Amino acid sequence: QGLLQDIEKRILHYKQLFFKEQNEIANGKRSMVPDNSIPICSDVTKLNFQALIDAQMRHAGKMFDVIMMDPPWQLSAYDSLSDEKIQNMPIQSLQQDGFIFVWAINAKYRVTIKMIENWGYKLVDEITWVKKTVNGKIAKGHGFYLQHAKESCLIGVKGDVDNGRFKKNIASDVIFSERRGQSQKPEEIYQYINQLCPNGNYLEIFARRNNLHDNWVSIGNEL
Amino acid sequence: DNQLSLLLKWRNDKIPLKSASETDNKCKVVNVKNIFKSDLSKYGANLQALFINALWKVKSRKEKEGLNINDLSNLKIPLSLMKNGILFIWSEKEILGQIVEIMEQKGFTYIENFSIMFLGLNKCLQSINHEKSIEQVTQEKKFVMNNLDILKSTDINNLFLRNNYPYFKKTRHTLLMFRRIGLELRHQRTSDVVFEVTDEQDPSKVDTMMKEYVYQMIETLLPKAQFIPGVDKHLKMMELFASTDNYRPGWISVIEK
Amino acid sequence: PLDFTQYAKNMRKDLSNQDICLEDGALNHSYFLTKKGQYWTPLNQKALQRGIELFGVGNWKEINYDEFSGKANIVELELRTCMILGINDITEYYGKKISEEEQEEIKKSNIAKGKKENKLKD
Amino acid sequence: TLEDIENEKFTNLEILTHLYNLKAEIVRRLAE
Ligand SMILES: C[S@+](CC[C@H](N)C(=O)[O-])C[C@H]1O[C@@H](n2cnc3c(N)ncnc32)[C@H](O)[C@@H]1O
Repeated sequence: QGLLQDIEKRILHYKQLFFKEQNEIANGKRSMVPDNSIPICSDVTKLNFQALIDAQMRHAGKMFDVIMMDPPWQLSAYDSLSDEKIQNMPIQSLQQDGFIFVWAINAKYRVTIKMIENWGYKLVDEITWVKKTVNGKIAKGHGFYLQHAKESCLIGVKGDVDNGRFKKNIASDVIFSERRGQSQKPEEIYQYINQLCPNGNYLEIFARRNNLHDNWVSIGNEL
Repeated sequence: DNQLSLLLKWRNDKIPLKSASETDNKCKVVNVKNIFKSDLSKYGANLQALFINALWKVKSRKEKEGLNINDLSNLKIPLSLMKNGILFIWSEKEILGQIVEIMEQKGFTYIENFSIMFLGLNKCLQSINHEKSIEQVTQEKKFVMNNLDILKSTDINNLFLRNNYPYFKKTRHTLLMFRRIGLELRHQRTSDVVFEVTDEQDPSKVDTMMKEYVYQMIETLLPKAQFIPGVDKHLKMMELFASTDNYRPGWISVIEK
Repeated sequence: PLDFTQYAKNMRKDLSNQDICLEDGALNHSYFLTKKGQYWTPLNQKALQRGIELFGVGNWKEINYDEFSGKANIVELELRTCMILGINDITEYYGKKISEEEQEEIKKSNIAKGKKENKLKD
Repeated sequence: TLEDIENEKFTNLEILTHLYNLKAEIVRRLAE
């Protein structure tokens, strides 16, 4: 029948495209993922954090300067974790002198403040990301008392943090940028971190493949 | 482009500054040497709202005066005073955690947040062209709002305000909301984000026509705490650290004097 | 340390998968050019060649039973066999046991057809 | 539902997201 013939022709076309793509890859076709990025695939509960710490001492000689977290809260995601499991993370060992960037939702603002306190940090700052549209207007949202049009990145700090590698009074606490793919943080957060800590060691937890950047150690199930 | 015709539209809409009401049954004015040291259980009972117009004394605000965060702890809010209602309070960046912990140790649960995005007026004036008093700043803001189609080509990130702060530059001012459960709320009618053109000397001291925005937000969030004449024999909204000149109808104004 | 190329190489050698890092410590860009869980490893290629020499082209049901690759995609199996043989039409090459190809060289050097994508055309 | 198979952008291997099973669908539909 005709549909079989059309399917066969489309199969041949996509086969030729497939074969060209793997020929190009075998030739040495580079990827969108930058070099000098250290991706780690694991589960953070089952992760052997001592091995990661020992490797970081062996190569870099000192622990991470900025830690960013976008925890999988029990609000709906499809891969959530309990608040006590996230609290049980050995975050106190991964860092001694530096910043932590935790993206908190409104429902988890208070528990985020509590965990940042328990981990040994002091809440000193907070960056608001105001969502823009393609037209340049404010993107609306949903809430209980008010409409939500922003997201919060609570910023704690512990230990000696002004030691010649962090920069003070750098960039605004507001990011007015367009909404990219779902749950994807704006790209300007990495530029702000670069302004805060130039060419340092950074660790990001619960990472996806779109979060891979130069000099960033990333830990995630899909990454 | 900027779309500032839509981000600053509330400043040309049907929001005028409201004229104060004299001492009558519609408003009540109380003069107290200190709210943080006095018993508020007698000035009003069953308060459906409690806005604390607190200006805080922090390191960010340099060479200024204001309240102190340690003095909020010993502010008694008896249950008879305050059974069901929302408490509103201005927050700095240094004291947000202290505010939330102190309010949790009293019976109030954090529910929401409200921030003001600040655009500088000097930048807007310079883009338009190619110690100030309050009336002078008012007429400058009117001038900016008039020629609102000359700076339309400018990049909005170039007009934002960038005040000095130890970690990231200050561009917003936030109002925290806490709730105590023992309200007939109206839910989603105001966004968490509002844009304002402001003078750079002290943006924390919100002026009129924006304080009016906050009053309208609070009074549309709580459409049953309005003082209808004759129907209600007691006021249901209390605003601490009031302005000695403008007594908003339907509120209890407490002025430190 | 002040060398992020070598630092990244060493960290990827010690803490990253073998499918994410090369032997010398370089990023395996083929891994990141495909969706996760669909990367064809050199172990899979070796297992495919071993199955071909064991059983032949034939049908691919047996190779998916003894599970040389760990229950991989069978479509990738009858697609990546064409790359080694050099012809996108293996219907006439059915059920043949081959250890050394001896066919890719002769069938990739036909000037009459289009030698596009390092492959002869039907 | 023929055109929707490729409208979404996939990786090079996944682009046959149903031609994998359409490879046997054609055989079964030719059988009967
Ligand atoms: C809520 S985070 C948001 C994703 C990312 N932060 C972004 O901006 O796109 C979701 C990611 O967390 C990761 N994740 C979930 N559970 C994890 C776990 N137990 N250990 C490590 N990563 C996990 C998953 O891989 C998932 O991609």
